[PDB]
Amino acid sequence: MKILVINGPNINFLGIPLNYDDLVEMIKGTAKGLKVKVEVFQSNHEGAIIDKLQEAYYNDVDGIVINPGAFTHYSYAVRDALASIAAIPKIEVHISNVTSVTVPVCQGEVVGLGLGGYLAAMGMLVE
Amino acid sequence: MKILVINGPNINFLGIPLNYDDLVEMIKGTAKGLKVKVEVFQSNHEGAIIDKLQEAYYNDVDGIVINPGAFTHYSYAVRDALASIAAIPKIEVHISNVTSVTVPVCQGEVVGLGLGGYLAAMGMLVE
Amino acid sequence: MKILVINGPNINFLGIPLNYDDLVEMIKGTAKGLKVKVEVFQSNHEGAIIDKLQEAYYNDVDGIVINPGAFTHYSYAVRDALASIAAIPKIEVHISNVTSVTVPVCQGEVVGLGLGGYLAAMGMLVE
Amino acid sequence: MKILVINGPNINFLGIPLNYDDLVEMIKGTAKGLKVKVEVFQSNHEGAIIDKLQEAYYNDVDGIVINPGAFTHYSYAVRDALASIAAIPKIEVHISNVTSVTVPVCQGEVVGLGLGGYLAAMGMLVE
Amino acid sequence: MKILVINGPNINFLGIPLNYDDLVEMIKGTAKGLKVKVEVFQSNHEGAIIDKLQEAYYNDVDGIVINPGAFTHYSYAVRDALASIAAIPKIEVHISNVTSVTVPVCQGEVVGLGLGGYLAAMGMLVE
Amino acid sequence: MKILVINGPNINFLGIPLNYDDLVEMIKGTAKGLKVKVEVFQSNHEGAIIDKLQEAYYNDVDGIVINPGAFTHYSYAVRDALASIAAIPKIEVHISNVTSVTVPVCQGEVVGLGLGGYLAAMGMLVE
Repeated sequence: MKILVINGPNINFLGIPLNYDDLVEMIKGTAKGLKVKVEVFQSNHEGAIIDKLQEAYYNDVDGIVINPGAFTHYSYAVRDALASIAAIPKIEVHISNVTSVTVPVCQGEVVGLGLGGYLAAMGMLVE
Repeated sequence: MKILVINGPNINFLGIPLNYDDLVEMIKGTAKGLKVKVEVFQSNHEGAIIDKLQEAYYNDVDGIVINPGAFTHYSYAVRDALASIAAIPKIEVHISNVTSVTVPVCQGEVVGLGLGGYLAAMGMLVE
Repeated sequence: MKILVINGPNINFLGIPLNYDDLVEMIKGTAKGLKVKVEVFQSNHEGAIIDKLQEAYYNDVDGIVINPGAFTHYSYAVRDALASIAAIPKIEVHISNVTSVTVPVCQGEVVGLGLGGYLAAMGMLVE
Repeated sequence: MKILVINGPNINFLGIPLNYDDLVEMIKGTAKGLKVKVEVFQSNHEGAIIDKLQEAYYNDVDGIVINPGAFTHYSYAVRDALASIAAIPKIEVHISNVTSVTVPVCQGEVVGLGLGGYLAAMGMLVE
Repeated sequence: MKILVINGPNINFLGIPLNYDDLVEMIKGTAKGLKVKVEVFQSNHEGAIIDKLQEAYYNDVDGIVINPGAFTHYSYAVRDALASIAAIPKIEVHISNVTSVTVPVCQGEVVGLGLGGYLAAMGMLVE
Repeated sequence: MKILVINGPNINFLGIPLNYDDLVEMIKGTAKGLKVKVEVFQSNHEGAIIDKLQEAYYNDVDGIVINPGAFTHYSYAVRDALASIAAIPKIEVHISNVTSVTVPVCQGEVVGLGLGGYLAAMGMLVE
C-alpha cells in the first residue's frame, strides 16, 4: 500500500516545542509500523498542491492524508481538485480546533488531536 | 488577428468521454476556419495566469477567451488583472451551468454550452 | 458526420457590417476545423423549409442547426415538421436577443451570441 | 518512555474483517515507529483492570491509553481507580461512536475513529 | 537597520503618469536618506510572498512594509503567514482608498496617501 | 522642485526619544532621496508664520508642508494667510491624533502617523 501526505501553506513553520521535522519523522516511523509506503509533501503554492493531487492519480496512490491549512476556508480550486480524483480515498486533518469548503469532498475529517491526528488518518486508510 | 485562450485550474482533467486534448484540437481547427492565429494556455497557478495576462498586453493580442474555473468565485487578484488590461476585449467561458467576481470586467460571458462555448466566444471576438 | 444548417425568411438580408456570405464562410470554414461535412440552406418559403426537413430524414443527416427567423413566433407547421423527424438532434439559433413555438421540439436553443451562436450549435452537435 | 494500553471486556471479540490481533500488531508496530515501549493488556474482569491500574503506579508508566468498553457507562469503581492515579496522564478511546462516568478523570477522549483512535492517543501522549 | 518591502499581485502595472520603477526609485532614495538598507520585492504568486516572509524570519529583517493588493480581501494564507512571524514589526500599505483580513496581524495601516504611503510606513518603522 | 516646511509653536520641544533635530535630519535626507530642494522653518510667533507664507509667494515655492500646532484650532489669521496663496499646493500635518480651521484651505491632511507624516506629505507633493 502507498500513502500520500499533503501539507498546505505555513505548516512548515510548526514550532516557530515540536517542529515540522519531528512530525515528518513520526509519520515515516508510523508508516514502517503499519507496513505501508509513505510520501510526505509540503508547499506554500496552491497550484503545486493541485499538481501533486493530479500526479497522485497517475501514480496509483491508495489513499491521501491532507492538511490544507487556511485554504480549507476559501480554496474552491483545491476543493474541485479533490473532487476530480473521487476514485482515491482522502482524510482531511487539522492540528488545532479550527465552516470548510474541502470537507464534503473527503471520506472523513480529524480535528484538534495535535500531531496525533495524522496517525489516526493513516490508521483510518489502512482500515 | 491573434487570439489568446486561457484555461484555469483543473480544466486539464476534462474527461477524467471528450478530454482536454479534444478541446485543444477543436479550438486549433476552428482558428484556421476563422482565419485567425490562436494560443491556448492552461495552468493550475493563479500567479501564472496573471503573468500570462500581463504578457498579452506587451504582445498585441487582439482578444482574450478565459475560463477561470473555480477562481471565478473568489479570485479578486485575477479580476483586478483583467481590469488592468481594459484596452483588450475579453469573453468569459463556463462549460457547465455554474455569483462571480470576474464577469463585470469582461465584454461578455458564455455559459453551459459545453465545449461549444469556446467556439461562440471566438466568433464573438471576430465580430 | 453530416450537418444541415437551415436559415428562415429574411436571414439573407443580414448587413442590409457582416453580411450573409460572411456567415456562410464562417460556417464552412468551421466545418473543416471540426472535421464535419455541412450543407447551408436558406429560403423565404415556409413550405420549402418543410420540404428540406423531410429531405434530411431520407439523406441520413446526423444533426440540424435551425434559425427560423420570425416563424419562431407563429409557424405551428414548422414546429410539427421538426416534431415529425424526432430521431435527429436539432439546435435552434437566434442571432439577436428575441415566447417561441419551435423550441420545445429541439434538444437546445442558442440565443443572442451574434454570428457566434451557429459555432456553438455546431459544437453542441459534435459533443 | 513507557506506555500502557488497557482494553476492557468484550474487546477481544473484535471481528466476531480486522480482529483483536490485527489491532495489537498495529499498536506494537506504531510503538517502534514512535520509539516508545508499550504494554498491551485485556481482561473481562473489572477487578483485574483496577489491579493493572494500581500496578502501573508502582512501575513508572509514563502514560495510559484506556478503552473501558461498557464500563464507561456504569463502573464508578474504574472511575475512582483512574482518579487515584492522577499523577499519570491518561487518554480514553472508543472504536465506535458510543453520557460517560470515566471521561472527566482523563486528559482527553478519542471517539469513533475505528482502530485509528489508539494511534492518535499514543501520539497525544508523546506530545 | 534592514527593511523589507513586499508588493503583491498587479502592483507592477502601476501607470498602465508615475509607474512601478518610479516607486522603486523613491523607496531606494528615501532609504539612503533615512540611513537604512532596503530590499524591494514584487510577485503575482501568493506562495512566493509566503516564501519571502518565511525567508525574512531567517535573515534578521528589522521591519516589513507590505502592500498585498487584492489578497487583502481573501488570502487567509498570507494573514496566517504574517501571524507566524509576530517577532517582526509590519506596516500594511494601500495606494488607493480601498473590510480586510490582513490588518489585525500588523502594527499599523497607511491608506489612500498615494505613493507617499510607503514613505510614511518606512518612517513609522525607523521611529 | 523647491519645497517649504513650516512648523508652528511648541514643535521645537519634541522629545521634551526622537527630538526636533532628528526630524529635521529625516526631512533633509528624504529631500535628497526625492531629488528636491527643501527649506525647514519653525517659529513660536503667529505673525512670523504669516510673513514666511507671504515670502513663499514671492520666491516660487512649488509646494508647502505645514504643521500649525495649536493654531489649527483658533488661528483664523493663519487660515486666511493660506487662503491668500491658493496658487501653491499645501499639505497639513499632525504628529499625534489631534474640529480645525486650517484644513479646508489645504489640498490634504496627514494625521497620527508620527514623524512619518512629513515624509508622506513630501511624497504627495512630488506626485
